[PDB]
Amino acid sequence: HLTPEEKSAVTALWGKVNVDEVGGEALGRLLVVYPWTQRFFESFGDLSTPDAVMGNPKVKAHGKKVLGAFSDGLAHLDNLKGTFATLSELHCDKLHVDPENFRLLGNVLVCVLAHHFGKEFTPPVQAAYQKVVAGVANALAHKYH
Amino acid sequence: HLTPEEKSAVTALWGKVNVDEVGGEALGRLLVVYPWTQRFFESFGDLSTPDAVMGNPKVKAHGKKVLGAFSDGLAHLDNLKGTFATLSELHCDKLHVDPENFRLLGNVLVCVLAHHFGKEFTPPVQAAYQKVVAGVANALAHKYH
Amino acid sequence: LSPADKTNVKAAWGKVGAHAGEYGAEALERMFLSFPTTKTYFPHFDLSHGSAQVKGHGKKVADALTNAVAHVDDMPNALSALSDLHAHKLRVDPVNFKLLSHCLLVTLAAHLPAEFTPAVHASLDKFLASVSTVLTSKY
Amino acid sequence: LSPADKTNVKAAWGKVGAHAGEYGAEALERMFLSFPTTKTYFPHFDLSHGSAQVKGHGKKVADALTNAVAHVDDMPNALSALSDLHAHKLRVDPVNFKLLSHCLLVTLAAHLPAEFTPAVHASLDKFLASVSTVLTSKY
Ligand code: HEM
Ligand code: HEM
Ligand code: HEM
Ligand code: HEM
Repeated sequence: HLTPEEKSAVTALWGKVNVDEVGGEALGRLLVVYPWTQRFFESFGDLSTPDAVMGNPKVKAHGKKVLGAFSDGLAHLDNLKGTFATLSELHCDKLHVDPENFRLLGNVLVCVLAHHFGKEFTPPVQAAYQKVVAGVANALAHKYH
Repeated sequence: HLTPEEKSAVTALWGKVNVDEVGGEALGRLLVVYPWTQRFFESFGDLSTPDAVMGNPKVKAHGKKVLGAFSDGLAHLDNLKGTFATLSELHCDKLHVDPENFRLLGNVLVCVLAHHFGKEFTPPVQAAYQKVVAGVANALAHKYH
Repeated sequence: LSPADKTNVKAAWGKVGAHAGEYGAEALERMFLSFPTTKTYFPHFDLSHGSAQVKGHGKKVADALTNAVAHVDDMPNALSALSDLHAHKLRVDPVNFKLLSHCLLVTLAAHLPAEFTPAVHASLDKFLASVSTVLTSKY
Repeated sequence: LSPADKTNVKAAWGKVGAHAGEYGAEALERMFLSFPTTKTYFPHFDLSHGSAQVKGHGKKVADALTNAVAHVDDMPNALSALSDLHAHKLRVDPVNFKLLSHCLLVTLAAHLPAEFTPAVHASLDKFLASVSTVLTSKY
């Protein structure tokens, strides 16, 4: 449900996103701010301190994978439901992740983008990205529907 | 999805349900338990006390309409998305009702059915009706998707 | 939580009586049947119908709720160990507390038809909501 | 909350400084753009960009948040009048409070990049959620 202007703004801002650290930051901040989500990552090592979470190589690598999935969803904005079918089955039929955590992660990603880009992250850019992350969460929660 | 046994149980419990009092009780109980939902029914008159809510003819008739919509959805369990398209447009574009209130009302209806049917409202029957009301809420919130 | 709400909850839970453990077991069974994703928090449990482990856990939950009714004005202090357990050791998603509250309300409605007036329904709903916030307050 | 949370929130809001009204107006504009269903609560408002009405409302919200920061240990008493207005007269759906809290956090992240560490982020999330619970405790 993105206008061409919204799609262009989203693409332009995503072009400057560091794909090596943004996903790790988003996932680590999710773990710190919503600590019940740490239940799903018990094999990631020590997550007791925010510094330990943000310094965790496994958290960084998984954030890289999640950011790659987000970029894949951004490349196909008109087929999010079909892009995230396998990931939806993995998250729902195997991990039992509540779909509200998808929205939580999307909002954490929006906060990380704001923290990185500052005044470049204008309210219209944020609105376009909110549409994007809401669509991604809805597509990822399709098995629950 | 509902198995044939769950569908049979749901239909059997539905025939017993009164079509003139259950929906009004569910709408009234929603208005009492979640009083921010009264913001959508300002033209319904006095709603200050629970007795005033449950004695409201407008609340009774509107609950009758909602129960009829639920019955229509039950007769078309495999086409919930197409059954509630016009109602979804009415609730989202015209009234801006948050989709959380749909699940709230479905849960209040489940509580009303339990209160009316007692020991006959077994946990399997409740699970089938939870699937039914979740499907109805998802169909009514589809226009936000 | 208003004093009328406290009176309503106290009357309803007193009328529940000695069936508290049975009601807790039924609420847990309803939660497991309606929302099977909540079953993952009990991996070592035998979660079949009539299970002794489910019966004992339902008794424990019912005694906790009876204590909370006895301590409405002191819920954070009365439920401190339970809140620590649920928030730190178990890391229960806060949505499952809503699910269990709904199943408890359904059990109460099904077993106490006369007591489940709309006012009692609202009072019990907000009592269970407050119990859930206390149990999730250590996040 | 926590003493460390209180210190983090106090530091972040103090370094917000005299721009708090601008921050609140920007957060309200972000909420109106991202979640247009929130605009139904302001039907007699001019909700265009650069609107003086939104500027004044953002200033009011920012002053309320500054008062809440100053009275972190007595927030329910400091925010009693506001909680009555939000729940009885306005009847704001409690999801909108989460929406406004998210937009406030986004404004803070965009304007204080150096201070938006994960720990400060968690502290601010806890603070804003506590303000939202205080404002939604009078239904
Ligand atoms: C909201 C958007 C999300 C996206 C796009 C996403 C994406 C991904 C990706 C790409 C993988 C890699 C799977 C593989 O390598 O085979 C994965 C796995 C995983 N995700 Fe997510 N994720 C999201 C949200 C979440 C949330 C919120 C949680 C937990 C609270 C979560 C928990 C997990 C876990 C535990 C795995 C490991 C499972 C496995 O690899 O077998 N995910 N996700
Ligand atoms: C969850 C299942 C629901 C169903 C099946 C349902 C069904 C209906 C029906 C059949 C109508 C009548 C429309 C007409 O006469 O043209 C209606 C109207 C309305 N509904 Fe719902 N409803 C649901 C939930 C809700 C909730 C939770 C709210 C508010 C919190 C709400 C607010 C309204 C309002 C304000 C109207 C008046 C609009 C009109 O009469 O045209 N509905 N709904
Ligand atoms: C009103 C809500 C709740 C109450 C009063 C409650 C109460 C209790 C009590 C009394 C115990 C045992 C404590 C002990 O043995 O020392 C317990 C343990 C436990 N609770 Fe809850 N609880 C509630 C909600 C939940 C929910 C919603 C879940 C999960 C969806 C949950 C999962 C557990 C688990 C996994 C245990 C550990 C039991 C075991 O491993 O043997 N609780 N709870
Ligand atoms: C942290 C959250 C919030 C704070 C601190 C806050 C604060 C305030 C303040 C200080 C006022 C002015 C009261 C007065 O002038 O006497 C107000 C009014 C109002 N608020 Fe909020 N508010 C919050 C959340 C919300 C949300 C989420 C909504 C709607 C989505 C909302 C809708 C309104 C409305 C409609 C008014 C009336 C304004 C007018 O009539 O001029 N508030 N709020």
